[PDB]
Amino acid sequence: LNSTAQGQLKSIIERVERLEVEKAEIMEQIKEVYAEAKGNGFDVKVLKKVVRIRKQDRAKRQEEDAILDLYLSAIGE
Amino acid sequence: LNSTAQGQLKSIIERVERLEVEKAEIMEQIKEVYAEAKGNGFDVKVLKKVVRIRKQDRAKRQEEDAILDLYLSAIGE
Amino acid sequence: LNSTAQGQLKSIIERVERLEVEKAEIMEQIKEVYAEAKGNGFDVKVLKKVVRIRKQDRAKRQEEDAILDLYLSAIG
Amino acid sequence: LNSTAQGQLKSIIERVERLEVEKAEIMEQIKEVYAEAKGNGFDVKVLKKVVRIRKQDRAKRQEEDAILDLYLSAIG
Repeated sequence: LNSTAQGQLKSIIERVERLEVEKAEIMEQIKEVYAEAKGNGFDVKVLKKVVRIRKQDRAKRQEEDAILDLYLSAIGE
Repeated sequence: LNSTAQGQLKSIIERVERLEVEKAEIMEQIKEVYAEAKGNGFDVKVLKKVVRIRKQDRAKRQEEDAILDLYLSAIGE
Repeated sequence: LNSTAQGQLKSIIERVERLEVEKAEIMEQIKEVYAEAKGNGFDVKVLKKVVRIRKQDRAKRQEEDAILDLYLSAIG
Repeated sequence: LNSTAQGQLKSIIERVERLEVEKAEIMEQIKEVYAEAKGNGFDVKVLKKVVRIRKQDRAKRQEEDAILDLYLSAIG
């Protein structure tokens, strides 16, 4: 490669690595939060469920819940 | 639940949501970096490959490369 | 390597590849099944949800649903 | 729903569940195969690497390896 692409390559790699570090840090902090959360007697799986359903559209969520209920009753299961 | 667990639940949820936001932001920034990187004529897949192999132990990496080469030659493929 | 390990390696690789092919077939067929499911006006995502929750223990399922609802009501 | 869609739903669910079971069998067998592979002193990860790279086009594989090496040499 040329000197330009060499320096650009080093730059890109370094910036990406830094961002990955910050990202990893955030992830670890989240894990810490869930750890103390479990440290207060909360169900982490259910908490993650709440987080997952609070990102979804409420209308489509309640829709999928209604359809779900419908399907479960439709088969007797 | 009791008022304590209610407030703690709200707190946990809010903090986790914030951390998720920061995390998402970091991810988006990474995507931006790879976008301008591709904007300079670089192979993003290969870049990700470099990032992935720069996290691994060099000794075990070169090991797996030697073993790989060995296996490929062993079968004529 | 020695010739023995070479032939054995070829064997292993072939075995794994064949199993991977069969796995691919299964996945493709499943894809076709869900396509047939939506072709009759069914929600594929919800169907997958039904399948995934039928793998879980029912008592723990209705339990986790109860805890979920409890928390959601706790925060509105 | 109507009785027809109820029976059809039962059918679909059963079909999907059976396919999932067969898929599980395939995965379990693969697990057994790699266990047999390491039982003869082979690197399972590297074997999986061989399998995964044999799915890719060889020209593009050796090409991506060349670009990789080029970049790594470019940065040492």
